[PDB]
Amino acid sequence: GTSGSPIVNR
Amino acid sequence: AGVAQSPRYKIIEKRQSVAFWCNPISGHATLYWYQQILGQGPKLLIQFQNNGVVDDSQLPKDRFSAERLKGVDSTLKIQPAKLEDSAVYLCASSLGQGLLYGYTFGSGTRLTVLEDLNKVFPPEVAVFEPSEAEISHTQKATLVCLATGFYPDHVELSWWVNGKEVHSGVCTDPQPLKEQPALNDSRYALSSRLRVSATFWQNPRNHFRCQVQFYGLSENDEWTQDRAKPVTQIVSAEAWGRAD
Amino acid sequence: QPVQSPQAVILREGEDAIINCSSSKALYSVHWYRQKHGEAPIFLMILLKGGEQKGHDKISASFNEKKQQSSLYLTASQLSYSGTYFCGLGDAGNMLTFGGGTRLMVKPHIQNPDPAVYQLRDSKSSDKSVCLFTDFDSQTNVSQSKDSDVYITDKCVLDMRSMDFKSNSAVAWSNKSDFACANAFNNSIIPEDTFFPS
Amino acid sequence: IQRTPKIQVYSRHPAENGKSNFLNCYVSGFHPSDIEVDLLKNGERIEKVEHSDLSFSKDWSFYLLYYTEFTPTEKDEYACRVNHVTLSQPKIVKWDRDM
Amino acid sequence: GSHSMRYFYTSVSRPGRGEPRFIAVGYVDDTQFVRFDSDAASQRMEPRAPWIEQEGPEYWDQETRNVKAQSQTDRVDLGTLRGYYNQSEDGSHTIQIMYGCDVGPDGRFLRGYRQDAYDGKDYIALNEDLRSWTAADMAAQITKRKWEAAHAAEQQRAYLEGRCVEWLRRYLENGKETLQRTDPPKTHMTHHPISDHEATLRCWALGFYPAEITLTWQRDGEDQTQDTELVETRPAGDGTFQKWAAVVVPSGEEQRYTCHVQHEGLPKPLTLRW
Repeated sequence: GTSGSPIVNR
Repeated sequence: AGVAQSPRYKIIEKRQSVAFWCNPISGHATLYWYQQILGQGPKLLIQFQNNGVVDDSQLPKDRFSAERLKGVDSTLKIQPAKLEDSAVYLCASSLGQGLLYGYTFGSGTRLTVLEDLNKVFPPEVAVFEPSEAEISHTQKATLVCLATGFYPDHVELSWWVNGKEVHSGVCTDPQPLKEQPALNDSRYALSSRLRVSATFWQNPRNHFRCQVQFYGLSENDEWTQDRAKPVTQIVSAEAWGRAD
Repeated sequence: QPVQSPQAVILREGEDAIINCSSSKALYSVHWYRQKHGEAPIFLMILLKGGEQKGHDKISASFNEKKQQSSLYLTASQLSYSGTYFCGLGDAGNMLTFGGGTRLMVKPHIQNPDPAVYQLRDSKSSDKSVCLFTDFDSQTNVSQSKDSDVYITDKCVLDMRSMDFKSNSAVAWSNKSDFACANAFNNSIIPEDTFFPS
Repeated sequence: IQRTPKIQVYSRHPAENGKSNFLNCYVSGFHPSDIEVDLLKNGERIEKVEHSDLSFSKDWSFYLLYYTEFTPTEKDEYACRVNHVTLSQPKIVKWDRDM
Repeated sequence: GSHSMRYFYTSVSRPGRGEPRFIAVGYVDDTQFVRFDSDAASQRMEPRAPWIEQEGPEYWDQETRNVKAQSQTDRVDLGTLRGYYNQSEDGSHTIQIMYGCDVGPDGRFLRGYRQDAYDGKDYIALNEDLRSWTAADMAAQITKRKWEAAHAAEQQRAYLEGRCVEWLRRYLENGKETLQRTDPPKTHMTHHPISDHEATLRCWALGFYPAEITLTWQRDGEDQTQDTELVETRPAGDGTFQKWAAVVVPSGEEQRYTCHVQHEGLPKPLTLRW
């Protein structure tokens, strides 16, 4: 199961 | 700065188009569009991660569409609008996804889809001076405001004392009542009371103004009625302090 | 998707209120929002596995990973606590799914109650004057006019602050010639301490 | 900086003449991801070639597996034609039944 | 023995050819189970291993959400890094993300991983503590500070130590027959004379799982580094792997050389001799 948190701009 | 949303209110006719704008918190990667029918829980429509779509499953693709082309501000369109679409269109923003991040909602766009524009009416605002039986028995004096015969429920009632807005000793009805309770398209009525000391009302150099901000039609809406177009306007009622 | 309970609650100022939110599947994050008269939902707290027990001003909240439930604790309720609270739910990406909601009503405690009806003077351009029923106890409920040509508003609460005076009030008016005070509000549960002038 | 692909032409099972099998071309250790890989039967491009989903190693270098169903014959000569930015001309690696 | 779940994401910009391409791949040790391609018609997280196909619509819905979100973040991140490194619009660039967790035979958490690379070189990495980042340059330092403000490490730790291991333990149960089998290598030796005085000895290991193998060449006890040639473990294409190791020996000295084969599925370490 993939990560959904954190998905923030780098 | 906060989440910006234009317009605050919008009246549209059954089968016409509508557009809602939203500017998220500067920097925030995620943007959400929620539809809140009446007082119920907001229902998700679309999610945006930067310039593109994460989930559009909840969007009725038949009428609804939303874009966020440069990944900043977003626009939600309804074409054509159905009566069912009368709701508050909430826009949320977050830095990204997200488990520690809470949403920041904008004020929303209150939409009312109508069967006919001729049903739109502005309010008639009248202020009411306190009773002399009240100043004698009770130590205080209360002024009653009454906005009548408006359609739809797109009013903001505010009290103004000496050019300053008042929130203390102020109480506006949470829900407006129908003048003809049977009809769903019935014109509304709403009251708000302002209570002050009996001495305050006795002083003649004190102004008591009741401001009602009505959200109606635009210059671009076609009007053919004998009465003037019920445009977005402020309708006031005022009374000066009396020692009488 | 999350089950918010109860749907509505009415309580006196200073009473405790406990509102909970349940999930069928395992939790990620539980969001809690407050909403007023056509206002934007204002974010309160966010709970997850890190913790679990959070708070906003005088309200506290719980997150029970095992029970798949979260609760909002409103101890010693203030008049400012009304009205609608929303439980929102996780998602692996934090995509929120709101609960049904909870309409909270905080009725004030009136120290010196003396029910009285008054006739307010017209400012200038009006056919008939308005009637006002005020300073009644939060237990007494105002009834709507069974006659469609008379309009009676629901009970509303004032907060004077520069006196620490709080009072309940209801407005009534009619264009009808056969309309006067005392007979206007007589339909509702009227007490014995009521004042009717003549 | 860019990395040159490492090529491997081999069969799934030990090659037996006139018996159905699979011909592989494992391309690894390359950067960028953009690669052209063709499998050949007697100098001619095979069209029924399938490739693996793009993945990468610990050192970030890419790897792919191109493959086709084939029947090895003594007369037939099978090879792999890999083209990259690190290669001026397409590199041909011949299949050897003992490598 | 030990198991791991890895996720590999690739983003390649294409100047004047359209928007960048995102490729996502999921693995349970050496077996691929999921796939995502931004250029594919489906625009959905697709199954690749049989044992993952049993997952409901809600599973594929969340997995598509997360990858679409990362896909979208990278599209912006490619131009942002192009900014930091002062590079023109004309030129293809790559962003690679590698993340996952390790568990032991007991199925207990071992390590969490999160690494990022720009143009095949290290950009930002989450340290073993899962509390801090390691920036490889002044550009990656800009990201570090942004991710420090965003509380990324704390959120990364929550997943890598929590849901990652829960999902991996779940995959091991559902795919028991294929993921937890230890297929030993079918070993054999070949002799190829390259000269009259020189010969090539090759040691093969075939149809083995996992891909972790050891092929060592020896001569009268000692190890052989000089004239020892090894190919990297290659996929057979049917879930198994292949590998060979060769050594050029002087003709007649073939019985002096031995090949030691080491594998998880092999009960005792095999020794092969010509």
